[PDB]
Amino acid sequence: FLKGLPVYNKSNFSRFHARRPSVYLPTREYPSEQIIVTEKTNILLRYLHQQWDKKNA
Amino acid sequence: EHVLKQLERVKISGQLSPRLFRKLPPRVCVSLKNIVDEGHIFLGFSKCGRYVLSYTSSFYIYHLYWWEFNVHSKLKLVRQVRLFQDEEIYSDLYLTVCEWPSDASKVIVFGFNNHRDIYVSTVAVPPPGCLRHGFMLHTKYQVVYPFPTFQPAFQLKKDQVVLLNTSYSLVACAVSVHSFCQILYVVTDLRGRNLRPMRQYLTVEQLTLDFEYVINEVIRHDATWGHQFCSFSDYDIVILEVCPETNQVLINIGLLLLPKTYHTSLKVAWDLNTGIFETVSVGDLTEVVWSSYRKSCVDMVMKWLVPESSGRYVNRMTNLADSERYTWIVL
Amino acid sequence: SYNYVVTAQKPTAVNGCVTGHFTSAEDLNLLIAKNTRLEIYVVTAEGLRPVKEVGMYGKIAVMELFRPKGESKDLLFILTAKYNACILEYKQSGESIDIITRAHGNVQDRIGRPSETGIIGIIDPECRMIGLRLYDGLFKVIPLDRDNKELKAFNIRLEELHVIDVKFLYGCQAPTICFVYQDPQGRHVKTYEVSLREKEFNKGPWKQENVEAEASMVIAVPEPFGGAIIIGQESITYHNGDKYLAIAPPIIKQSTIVCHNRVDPNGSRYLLGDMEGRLFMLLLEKEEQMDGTVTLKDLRVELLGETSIAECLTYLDNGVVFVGSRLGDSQLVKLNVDSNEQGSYVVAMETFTNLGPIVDMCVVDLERQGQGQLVTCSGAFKEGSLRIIRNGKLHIRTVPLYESPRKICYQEVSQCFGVLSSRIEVTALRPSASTQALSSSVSSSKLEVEVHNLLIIDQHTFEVLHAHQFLQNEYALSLVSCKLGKDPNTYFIVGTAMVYPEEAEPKQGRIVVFQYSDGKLQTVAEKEVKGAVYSMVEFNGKLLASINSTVRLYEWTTEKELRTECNHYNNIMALYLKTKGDFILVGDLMRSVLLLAYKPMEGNFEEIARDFNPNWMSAVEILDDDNFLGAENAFNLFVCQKDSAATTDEERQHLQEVGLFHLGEFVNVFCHGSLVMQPTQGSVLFGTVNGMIGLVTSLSESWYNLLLDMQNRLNKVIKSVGKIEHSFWRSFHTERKTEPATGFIDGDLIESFLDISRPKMQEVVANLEATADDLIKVVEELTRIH
Ligand SMILES: CNC(=O)C1CCN(C(=O)c2oc(S(=O)(=O)Nc3ccc(Cl)c4c(Cl)c[nH]c34)cc2C)CC1
Repeated sequence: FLKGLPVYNKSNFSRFHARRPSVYLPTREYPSEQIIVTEKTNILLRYLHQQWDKKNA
Repeated sequence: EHVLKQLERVKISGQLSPRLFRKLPPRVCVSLKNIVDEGHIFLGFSKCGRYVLSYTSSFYIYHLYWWEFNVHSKLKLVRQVRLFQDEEIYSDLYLTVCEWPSDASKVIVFGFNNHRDIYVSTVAVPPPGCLRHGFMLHTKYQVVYPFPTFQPAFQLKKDQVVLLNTSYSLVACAVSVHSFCQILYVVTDLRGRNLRPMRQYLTVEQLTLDFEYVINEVIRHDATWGHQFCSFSDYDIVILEVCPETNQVLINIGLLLLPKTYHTSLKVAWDLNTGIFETVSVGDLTEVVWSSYRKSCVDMVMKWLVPESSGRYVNRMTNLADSERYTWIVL
Repeated sequence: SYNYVVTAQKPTAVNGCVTGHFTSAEDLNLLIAKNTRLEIYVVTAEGLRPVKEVGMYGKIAVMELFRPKGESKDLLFILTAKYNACILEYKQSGESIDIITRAHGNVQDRIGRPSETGIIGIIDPECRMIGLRLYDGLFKVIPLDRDNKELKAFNIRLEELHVIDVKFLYGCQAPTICFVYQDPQGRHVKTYEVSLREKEFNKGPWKQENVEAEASMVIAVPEPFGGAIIIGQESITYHNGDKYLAIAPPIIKQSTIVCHNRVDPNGSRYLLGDMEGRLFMLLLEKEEQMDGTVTLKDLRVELLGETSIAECLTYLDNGVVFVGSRLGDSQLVKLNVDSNEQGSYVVAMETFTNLGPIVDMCVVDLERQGQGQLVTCSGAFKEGSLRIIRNGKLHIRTVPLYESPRKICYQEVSQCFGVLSSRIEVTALRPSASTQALSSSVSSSKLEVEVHNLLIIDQHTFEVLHAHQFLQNEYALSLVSCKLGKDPNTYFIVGTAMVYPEEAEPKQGRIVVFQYSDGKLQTVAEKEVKGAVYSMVEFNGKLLASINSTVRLYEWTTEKELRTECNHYNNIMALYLKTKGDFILVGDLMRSVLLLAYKPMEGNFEEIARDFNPNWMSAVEILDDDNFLGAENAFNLFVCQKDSAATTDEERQHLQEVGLFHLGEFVNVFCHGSLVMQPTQGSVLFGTVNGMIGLVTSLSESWYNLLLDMQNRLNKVIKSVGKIEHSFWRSFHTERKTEPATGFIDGDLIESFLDISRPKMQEVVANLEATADDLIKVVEELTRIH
């Protein structure tokens, strides 16, 4: 179990021995870059439609 | 692993669900000896677990009653209905009641007695405690000798629409009290309060589909063998899956179209919102039978079955145990 | 009735655990979800430093950090318990903190059964898509293409129907998922190659292989090793292509592994946490293949040491690892290259106070002056402690017990806190407060294994004066201290039950009355009862002890023995008892709540009213003679009031729910009291499993209407991270149905007022005139209660 553990910053935690964060309440808002929408169509219907479309071609 | 350990584990975990309690035996039982009517035939507990259904079937009258239930106290009836009005029944008959997945304002009872007839009537449930509007519709549809399949789960999967397959159509009657569902874009009588008023106010859509017309249109406008096999002899239609999210239904249709007789299958997706829309989704071939089609359809639906939450499901009772509340009544 | 919910102490139990460069591309950050309290930290030379703490309108269930191509810093995908998936980014302009939502939208299906193991969320290593497991048989997949304006999530049927853990493998041309599901034969491992163009699964590589019976989690090793590691009780197996490695060391056998983390970026070292707070380092040994690649020759595990019971580990730079604890205080333990003389490679550095599961509590005023402080029972197994939560920010005195505390009830005559607790014995694993005491006694009744014992704690210094041990195989269920009948003294009544492996339900119990004389506790009398005494409460001087599915009233006779008076068998499981005056409130486990009454004229129980709705109650409190509050397993609060206005026998015996609220936490106990020095008429304290402590206060009709209007106006002027509507967040939600919250004013939202900008405050009351000073005054008055 020897150790050569990673060091991302050689100085981090070097002065440990020589308070909850302030709450964030936003007043302004920017338009959402995108929207997430679930697919309501039944997967069985999608499967059968795909099969029929493949057959038609 | 005992029940006390489960409670201790819940107190800290914060996760308490009925599933984790399945292992333990029932919590409350009943002898059903003293707490019984007198010729009642109990049908089972309610979805809410607050009533117990039953009927008598004394021509036949076929009364049905509710039964408020208590662990130790005797059952107290709440309601009494006819459920078969103006119908002189000269057959034994078979009753099976089932409630809607989400809506809990009514239940649908079915009757099963060369051509057959079926009695289906909805009955409003007692008010929890408007409190005045309670109704019960009646209707009869006769089926052809090749009697159609019967499957409550998909028939009542819609929140307020029940799909009736009459062997010539797939009428889907929707009833609400209070704005459109059938074409939002079978004769039914009115009852309730021992009166038959003219139809807050109730509603009846009764949107129909023509099987013969749909099949004729599909074969005319599809199918590889459009140059042969004109017309058909008989067919059977079974519902594969109903999609309340977008109001669509899947139906599997088998035919026996013909000096060349062969059996063929088909499928169509009917969209409730836009009425009669036979959007074909499969075309089979005629080969040199009904039971085989039923077996194939049941296997196909089973293969694609997705489990549904215990919150929504079409409970079916016919003739007791309440799994959710771990209640049991022994006959 | 109209009530007002406010949070006295925010939740302190860690639920989510992630690390990554979020605030900026050049600073390490540590994010902790807790319960609906997301906190952002940054690693610095002095140590972890707070940055911001956004309160999401939902229970954080999934947190993942991912950096799609062409992004300077990582994004944050968050899915609430109410299915509110939304990707967030942290953009700061100078000294202004801003957290925009990349994307947002509900992902609830409404036609699926929630999975037994809970919500699982993963993201492709290449960020090609986001995988969600929410229901049995369905695996929602969200494409991440940032070209169009819509993210069309689509479900793919899962034939397994019993999947437990799902992970995205590494170094595959196409996004594949490796998961462990369960079948009647046993558990198995299977792989699917997900396709977004075809929206269907594909036959994955290294076809399914059977796995151990207790396989519980899957870890996706990165390159150059690749493959997956399945961790199960007394079994660790690594599967990759033809190669298959397994190891079952003895050390792991003691306890199960519940959490994992990756130390080396190449996956050469992992940290595993056990239920007993053991820290294991998992090693992968590689060899130089003929071609010149890495093959993971062998596997091996080591015991680093012991830490607080972990729900998560997250390794930080310089060897220090943060231990996210749910049943105890979190830690910042650091690993040491050289072992300790005792044989521990891990030494703690800092401890974060965690109120943990608030199993039971009771306010006391031992300091006089009409000032009360909360005494609770935190911790689960070895973090069990009593937290003396006073009021200053709250100063908390943690008294470690090293054993699970069950109940607590303070007795004033002897000035001692009678407390139930249970340890685990094989004999004694570790020294516990029970093991060492000034005096100790063991039950002498003639009527691993857990030992239960009702031990008393001093009120001043909290040294355990005496530790009474119960009969073997006997469980301590409920505890009460009160005066009975005509006796001048006070007894310590404790309800206990007997457990045997043969039976799955209790069949024998005990009701023992204790008296703490001088420095010893003796048994004056005892009663044997068929069943388990779930709960007990003094009722008009009679012990209203509840047995399994029954309730009883006991009279303390002159012979100093308990004699039953009347019973009420119409119950499924009577687990909660709250009494006001001559009224009784029985909170059934699966039968919502019922109200009873005792008639002195007839001396018999007469059921009066009952709530017919189906609910799984966790605690019940009687706010007043009419309004009865209750909390259910779905993390919602509801108050039902007895209705006498309607002149109907059926209506009279009907309890209508006139209040609904989605608290968002599992409430364990209610107790009457307040923390402030002795508009709202009464206050009720409740403790949750997440350690949150809140107040519920009644409001007059006019004040409730005013506050409801103020909150509705405020919703417009306050933006929510993730774009989640407050009405939807607080709307009562459960599997059966979901309805908007009514009769409950979210005090947390109201308190936000008087903290928003002055123009915002004016816009809230722009046309109400009330100006702004009046609103500030009323908000400060409401705040002063807690
Ligand atoms: C007669 N075979 C059975 O009963 C088997 C197979 C069907 N089954 C289900 O799992 C199930 O049934 C429904 S249903 O719509 O209420 N009934 C129903 C649906 C579909 C078909 Cl194809 C048929 C046929 Cl054919 C007769 N009944 C059908 C819903 C579900 C989840 C019960 C066990």
